Amino acid sequence: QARKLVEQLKMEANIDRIKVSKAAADLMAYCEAHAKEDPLLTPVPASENPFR
Amino acid sequence: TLSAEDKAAVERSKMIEKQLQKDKQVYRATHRLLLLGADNSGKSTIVKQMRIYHVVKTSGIFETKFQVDKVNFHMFDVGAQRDERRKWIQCFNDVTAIIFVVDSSDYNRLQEALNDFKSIWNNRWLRTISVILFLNKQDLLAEKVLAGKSKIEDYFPEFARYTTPEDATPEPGEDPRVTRAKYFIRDEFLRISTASGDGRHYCYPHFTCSVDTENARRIFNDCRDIIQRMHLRQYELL
Amino acid sequence: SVLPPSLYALVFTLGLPANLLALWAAWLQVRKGRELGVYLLNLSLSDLLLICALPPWTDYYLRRDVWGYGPGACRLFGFVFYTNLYVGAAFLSCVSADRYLAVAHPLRFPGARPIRSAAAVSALIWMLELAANAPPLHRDRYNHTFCYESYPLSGRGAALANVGRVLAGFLLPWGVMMLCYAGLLRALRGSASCEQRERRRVRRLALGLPCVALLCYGPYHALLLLRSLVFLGGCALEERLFPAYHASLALATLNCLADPALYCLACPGARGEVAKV
Amino acid sequence: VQLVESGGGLVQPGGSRKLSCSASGFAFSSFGMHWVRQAPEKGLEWVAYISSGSGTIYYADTVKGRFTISRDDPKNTLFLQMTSLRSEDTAMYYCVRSIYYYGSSPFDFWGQGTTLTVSASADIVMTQATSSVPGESVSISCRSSKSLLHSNGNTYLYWFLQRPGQSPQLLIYRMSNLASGVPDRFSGSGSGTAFTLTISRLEAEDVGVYYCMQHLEYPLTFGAGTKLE
Amino acid sequence: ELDQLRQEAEQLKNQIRDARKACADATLSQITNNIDPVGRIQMRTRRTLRGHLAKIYAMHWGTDSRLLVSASQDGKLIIWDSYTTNKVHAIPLRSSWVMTCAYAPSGNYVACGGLDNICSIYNLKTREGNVRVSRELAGHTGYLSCCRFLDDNQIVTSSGDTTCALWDIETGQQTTTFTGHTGDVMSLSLAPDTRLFVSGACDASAKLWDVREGMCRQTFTGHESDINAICFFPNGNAFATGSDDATCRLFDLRADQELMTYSHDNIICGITSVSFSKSGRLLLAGYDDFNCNVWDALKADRAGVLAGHDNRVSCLGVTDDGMAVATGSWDSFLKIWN
Repeated sequence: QARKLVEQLKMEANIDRIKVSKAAADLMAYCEAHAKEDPLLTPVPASENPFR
Repeated sequence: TLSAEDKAAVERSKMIEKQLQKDKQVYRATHRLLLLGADNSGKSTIVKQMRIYHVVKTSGIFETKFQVDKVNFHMFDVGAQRDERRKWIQCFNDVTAIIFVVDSSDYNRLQEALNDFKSIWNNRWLRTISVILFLNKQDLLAEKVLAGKSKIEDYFPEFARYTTPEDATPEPGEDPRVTRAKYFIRDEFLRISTASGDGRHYCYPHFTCSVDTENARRIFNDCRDIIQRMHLRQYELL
Repeated sequence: SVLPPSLYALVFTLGLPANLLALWAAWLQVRKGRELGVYLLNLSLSDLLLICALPPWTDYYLRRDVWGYGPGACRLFGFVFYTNLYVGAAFLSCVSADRYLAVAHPLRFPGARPIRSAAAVSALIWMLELAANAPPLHRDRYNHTFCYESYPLSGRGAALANVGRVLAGFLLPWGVMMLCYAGLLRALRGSASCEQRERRRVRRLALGLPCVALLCYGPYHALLLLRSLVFLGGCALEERLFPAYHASLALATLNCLADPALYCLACPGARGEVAKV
Repeated sequence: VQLVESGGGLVQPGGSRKLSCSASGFAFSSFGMHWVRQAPEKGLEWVAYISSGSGTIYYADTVKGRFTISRDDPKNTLFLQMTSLRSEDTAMYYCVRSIYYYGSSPFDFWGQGTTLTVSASADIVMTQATSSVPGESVSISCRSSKSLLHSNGNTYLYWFLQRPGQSPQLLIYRMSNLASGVPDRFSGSGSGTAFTLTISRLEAEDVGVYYCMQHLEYPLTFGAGTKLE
Repeated sequence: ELDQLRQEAEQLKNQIRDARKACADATLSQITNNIDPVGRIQMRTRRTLRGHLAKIYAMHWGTDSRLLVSASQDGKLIIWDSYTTNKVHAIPLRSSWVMTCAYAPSGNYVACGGLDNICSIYNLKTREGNVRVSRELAGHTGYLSCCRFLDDNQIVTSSGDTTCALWDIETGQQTTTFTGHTGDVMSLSLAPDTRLFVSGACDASAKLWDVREGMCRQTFTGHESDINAICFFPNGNAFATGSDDATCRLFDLRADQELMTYSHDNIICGITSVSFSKSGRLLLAGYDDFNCNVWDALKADRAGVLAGHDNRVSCLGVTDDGMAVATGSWDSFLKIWN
């Protein structure tokens, strides 16, 4: 059990981690780019929503 | 307004609702029970006896049907689940009662049984759920006490100062020592029950054996009492 | 002649808001599928009908008993008043029976979507009470033209309406409540669960609501039954027994304000709904 | 799935006869059913419709009082009772199955049919092209008196391909959806009033008569249809 | 040696923590504070879906954004037409203790599972008019807590025993098994490309799995108690977890850390369902306190509340076009929001 956990941790540790600032920029870009296609952010006028 | 195909779809939905209403009639008339206990505890014998008297390799739950006085009961015991219980126990917070079958003739794993019953009683989702505990293997307990090979005072030192309650009622009539021991075990369970009961749910003790054929009647009476207290709460009577 | 209008002014001002709140509590109770909800709804409805029919009676009294509002449009007000007077007791009986069946036999009641059968029984009560009050909807000395009254009684061939109303509008529902709550207490006896602190509370509740109902609907039917039974000196008896009978209705109207208190303020959930209002 | 119907024979005028439709291989009770007839030398004509659970029964204006339709769910059979059989009733009565929910395909299956012989308003009229039209492409077209587009967004236009042999089989429902089993060559088009059915590659099995149908409102008018040879 | 292996594991965990700390230079909130807040969000109930007998544990939106499958403890799957509130199907189950359900991306099948340890798959589009069980998948030792369709033939299930499994539907045998957890596995979420998926377990750890390789690529240990719900950001590079410690958490696969925690002092109940919006700006989380909350994923402030349920919210799901949000609770009512 210990050997398998050690091998799994070794395999997981051998990955490349980017700066968290790049991730922050990526989430900002995704959220801001798709602003219009989000009826929860911007309430669509009551002529296109099927639940009006 | 809406097209004829929409009329037919609405009629289909109404037929589905009619089926759901019949299913509701079947569902409301049945009381669900959750069976619990350890491996040594004879819950398997109890469920086998109930199945015989009244009414798949890695399956995770076993379902049992029995009916007393034209009242339907489903009793469920889990087969393949792990030792962890804190997650799948949340599915059983609307059952009528929890049947906790316990071995009282062990004297060694009995503290573990008290810990398990304490965990069940104090569970945040198992509140307002009355627990029916079956103090199983009474004849083994009487035989073991009369033999005298093993004592209880060593496992529970509080037995030394313990005395038989004035309400003890041994119906057949036997040695008072076995009665004192069995009522001591029952009183430990009832102390755990009454420590934090708060009046939301009750605990129904029973000295029974897996061979007994009156277990279904005991479950029916306890469930009737539970439903009566629930109805008194619901109908704004208390 | 100040008393019955004064009490009426109080019954309106307090019951009508409280009866609207009880109406909302009963509807939010029945929104979850409570059988008692429809009976409570209908009892509150009858209370609102009494409350809305009272304002004509206030002026009627204040007119020293001669109607001033209507030439002949008083049959409607007498009809609503008396029909509500009977329907309230009928639905009190229904609530008591529902509680009795819920407590005595918890494993066999309700049996199939109780809202449907309960609404059927409620509509049947409404229809039967209206059709029994239908045959119910002069002046003698000076400014005495009471609406629909018979001093003295029309005759033994027609005075039996009061006897029929006394037996089949008070005695039967009240006896049903008697038996039902007595059975409820008798069924509560074996409960291993509830201590004395709950049995005695249920004893106050189930032997205190019928007492209020009797206190509110006893004098009126007592006077009516006495009058009709004797009529089956009549002049002097009518002279003496008039001014107390006409003030017994002031006590009868107190039931439409007492019922919300004993059926909404008693239940904690209805108090929570009131705090939501 | 299959639909077998029988009870067709020569009937004297003024008599009464009962057509039965025995169904097997599908959930009968969840399917509403229709009767669709065609005269020996004419196109299809809708007769009657009974809904699932018998809660909705319709008849055509020409058969309003003469015929009655009833179903036997325990027996898994459908009956059509005929009264006052005139001479204009000699037709090929078909037994049609249809279900209605979001995304369902009504009229998807047809029975074999029965042959009946008798001895001697403001509805959407659907008009077809001339009834005379391998490896090529054909563009059978149709026109509607009233717009078939609904405020929902579904235009209830149906396409039926009847071989010179067996009964019609559904090709396209709601002018754009290919039925189950139909090859991808078939496609439907339109704009609300005029609609066109296109086959991108004719084969030997594509020969037959193309019938259209509307389902916006009862009665279910069909139209003459077009023939491909 | 066992002691040497344990020492090496501890040293490697310390090295991983040090690398994670080094890779973190500025917190997500500190960088995102310079963006205008979304403000208050006004969402209201448009439809209410009555018909379920008992408490509802599961719910999954259709890919057409109009059909909806719901699973309740009474033992039924109901397919609702969300626009008209009609019932399309009523699927009775062999096991009443069903507590997961999925709707196939094609729309031809629905899956469900629960305490029966079996993942049953139903064929919605048959030649007959009824819905019938396609196949029943056996092999899990614990209860099945979540199931998700990759396609019409591949499904991924998580179970009570510490193991996730990838299944072939044509052949009932498990194509691949995923082991490595140490507690009950509760939730699961497939990637937009359906190549990776995460599992949240009772070990307070979330693992990013490889569907084809069959090995755990990454592990995330930030919570203080068991994880109840998990779902990907629509970007596909991040996911959010809701736990019993009353806090939501946003992890990032590429950073392999924790970005934000969505917690409030007043909330003490644990989250039971998590789902994002299409832009990922709204993180909608169900809670045990009878009400669902709406969080801003970029500022970690509670923008709105969906409070209309008479008991705790168990399931939550946002439609593919983002036009609505469905919410199911233990009061046996589904509510469509907008």
